[PDB]
Amino acid sequence: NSFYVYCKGPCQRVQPGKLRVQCSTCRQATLTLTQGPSCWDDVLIPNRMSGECQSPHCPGTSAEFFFKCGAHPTSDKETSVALHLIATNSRNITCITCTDVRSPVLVFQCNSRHVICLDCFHLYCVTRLNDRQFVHDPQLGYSLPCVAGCPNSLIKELHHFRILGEEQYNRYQQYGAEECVLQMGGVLCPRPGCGAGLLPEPDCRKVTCEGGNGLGCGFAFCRECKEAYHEGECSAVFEASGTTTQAYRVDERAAEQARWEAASKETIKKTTKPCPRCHVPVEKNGGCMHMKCPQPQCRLEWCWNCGCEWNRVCMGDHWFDV
Amino acid sequence: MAASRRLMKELEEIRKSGMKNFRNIQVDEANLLTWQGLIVPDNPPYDKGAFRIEINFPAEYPFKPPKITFKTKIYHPNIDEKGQVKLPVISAENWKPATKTDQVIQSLIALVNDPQPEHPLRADLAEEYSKDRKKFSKNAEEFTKKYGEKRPVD
Amino acid sequence: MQIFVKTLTGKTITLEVEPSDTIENVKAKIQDKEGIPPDQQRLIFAGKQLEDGRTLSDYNIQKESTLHLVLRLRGG
Amino acid sequence: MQIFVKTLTGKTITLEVEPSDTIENVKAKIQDKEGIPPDQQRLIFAGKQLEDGRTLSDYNIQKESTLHLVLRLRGG
Ligand SMILES: [Zn+2]
Ligand SMILES: [Zn+2]
Ligand SMILES: [Zn+2]
Ligand SMILES: [Zn+2]
Ligand SMILES: [Zn+2]
Ligand SMILES: [Zn+2]
Ligand SMILES: [Zn+2]
Ligand SMILES: [Zn+2]
Repeated sequence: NSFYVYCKGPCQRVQPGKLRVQCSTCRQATLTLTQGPSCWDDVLIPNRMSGECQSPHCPGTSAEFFFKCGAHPTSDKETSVALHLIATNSRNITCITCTDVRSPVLVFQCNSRHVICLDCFHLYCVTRLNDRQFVHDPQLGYSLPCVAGCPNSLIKELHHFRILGEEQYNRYQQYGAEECVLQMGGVLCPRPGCGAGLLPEPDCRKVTCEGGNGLGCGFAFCRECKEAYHEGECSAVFEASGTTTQAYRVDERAAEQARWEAASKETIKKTTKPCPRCHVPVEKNGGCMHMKCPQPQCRLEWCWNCGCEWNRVCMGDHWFDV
Repeated sequence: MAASRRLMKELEEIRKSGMKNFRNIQVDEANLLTWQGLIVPDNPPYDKGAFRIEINFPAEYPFKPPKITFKTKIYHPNIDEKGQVKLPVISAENWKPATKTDQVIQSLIALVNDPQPEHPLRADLAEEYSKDRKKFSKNAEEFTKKYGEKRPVD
Repeated sequence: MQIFVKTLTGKTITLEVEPSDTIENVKAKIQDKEGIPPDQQRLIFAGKQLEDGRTLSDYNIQKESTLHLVLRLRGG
Repeated sequence: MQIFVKTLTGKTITLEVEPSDTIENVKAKIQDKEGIPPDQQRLIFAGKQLEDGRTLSDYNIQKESTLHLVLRLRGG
C-alpha cells in the first residue's frame, strides 16, 4: 500500500491508508478534481489541489485531503495520521545501518535519498533520545536529520514519532518541550519534581519556586549555582572545548546501497505496460498510477500497479506512485 | 539479536579475508559481542612485542560503538594505564551507523603503529614522545618485551 | 533517597537512588533523564572521584546530598 | 477518549472527554479532579491558548494528546 497511516482505535500500528478528498467549506465527497494528484506534497499542504465543488450551494474551489485507516471500517470523525515518507519497499532497497531487506521502509527527506528498515528506526530515535542527539529547529521542531550524512534533511513531521509509541513520544514531548526553553531563553528549575519556569528581577539572585497551589512550592534557589541560598560564591567551572565544525563521516559504499531509487536498480520494467483492453503499450508519465489508455478506439482508465479498470479502491488505496 | 545479525556477516568476512597484522581472533559462539584479538605492531618500537585487544560491543549496536579495551600494558601515550586507547573514530558526538569494525581496526592499528601525541591522553608520555624520541624508544624497548605479549610464528 | 546532582552550566537535578545502588546504575538513570553518556560523566564528591564499580555506601552519601558532575565535552 | 493535561510543574491529569465536550466542561471536570476553578485555570495547547467557547473540536485534539494547564494567581 502506498498510503500508510497511524490509527488510534484500536490498531496502534502502521496500517494502510484510504485516501479521500473533500470540499473545504461544506466538507463532503462531492468534488471535481482538475488533476488527481502526483505526490504527498500535494496532499499534505492545505489548499494545493483545487477543482470544482459539486453540491450546488458551495463556491469553495479548494479541497481538503484526509486519510483513514484501511483495515476495519470507520466513521467520519476518524482521521488517521498520514505517513508521507514511509512507503512499501517495492524497489527492494536495503537498510543503511543493516544489510537487510524489510518492508515497508522509511524514506528520509534528503538529497541523494536514504531509506531504512522499520526496526532500526525505533533504535535510531531512542538511542538519539537516550543520549539527547536531535537537531532542534525554531520553526519545525526537535527532529532528526538523515542518518548517513545529509545536511538540511530533517523529517517535517512530529506525528511520525508516534511509530515509537505513546511511551516514547510522550517522553519525546517532555524532552522536546524542555529543548525549546533553552533556545527560547530559560532554565529548568532544580527542585525534585517541580520544573518551574519563573521570571524574577535581574538584580535578585535568590529566586524561589513560588506560586501557591500549582508551580510554587518551597524552594529558594540561587540563580548562578542553583543551591540553597547563600551570600557568597561557589567553586570554579570546568574548561570548555569547542567542536565548532564537524565533518560528518559518511560511508561511501553503504550510502550507494542505501538509495531508494537505485542502490542496485531492480525495478527496470516500469515504463510501458501492455493494457488488457486494446492490447497496446502505453507509457507511464510521472507520478500517476492512474493512467488513461490513450487510444481513439479504446479510451479507458486503468491503474498501473493493478492493471484492472480505474475504481475508487484503486484511487483510495494507491492513487499515486511512491 | 540486531548486532548478531550485523556481526556474523562481518566475522565471516574478516576471518576469511584476514587482516594479517590483526591475528588470533578469539570470538565466542554464544557471546558474539566480545571480540578478542592479538594485534601485531610492525613499526618500531612496538613490533618488539605484541598487544592483545578485547573489543566489547554493547547491547545497542551499531548505534553506539564498542569500547576497544586492551588487556595488555603498552608503552604508548594515547593509551592509558588500565586499558583505554583514545580513538577518534570510536566517538559518540561523531559517529556513523555504517561503520565497519575492520575500518575501526584500520583506525586502531595505524594509531598503534603511528603514535599520536597531538590528541593523546597521558601527559608525560605525550611530553616524552614529542620531546625525547630516543628515550620513548628506549623505554618502549624495555617496557614492551617485559609487559607485552610474544611475537607470533605464522 | 533524594539527592541533587549538579552540572557545569547551571542545571541541577535530582535522582532516585539508594545507599546500596551503583554509580554505573545512577549514571544510567541520569542518562535516562538528563541525556548524557556514562562515558562522559565525571561524578565528584568531597574532593573525590566516584567510580563506576564503587558505590554510594563506600563513599558514604546520605539523602539531601549533592553530586558534582563534571562533563566530558571532548569524549575522545 | 483519554487526554493528558500535562501541567508545567510535573503532575499530569488523565480525563475522559470527547471532542464534543468543551473547555468549560473540562474546567468543571479538572475542578472535580484536582479542585481548581474555571477562572484560575488556563489551558494552552502548544502555544495557542484554549478558550472557554472553543473546544477540542476547534483546536482539534485526539486521544493521547498533551494539553498544558497554567494557573492564574489571585491576590499577588
Ligand atoms: Zn485503524
Ligand atoms: Zn463544497
Ligand atoms: Zn536496518
Ligand atoms: Zn541522506
Ligand atoms: Zn514548584
Ligand atoms: Zn553555593
Ligand atoms: Zn488499453
Ligand atoms: Zn486495484
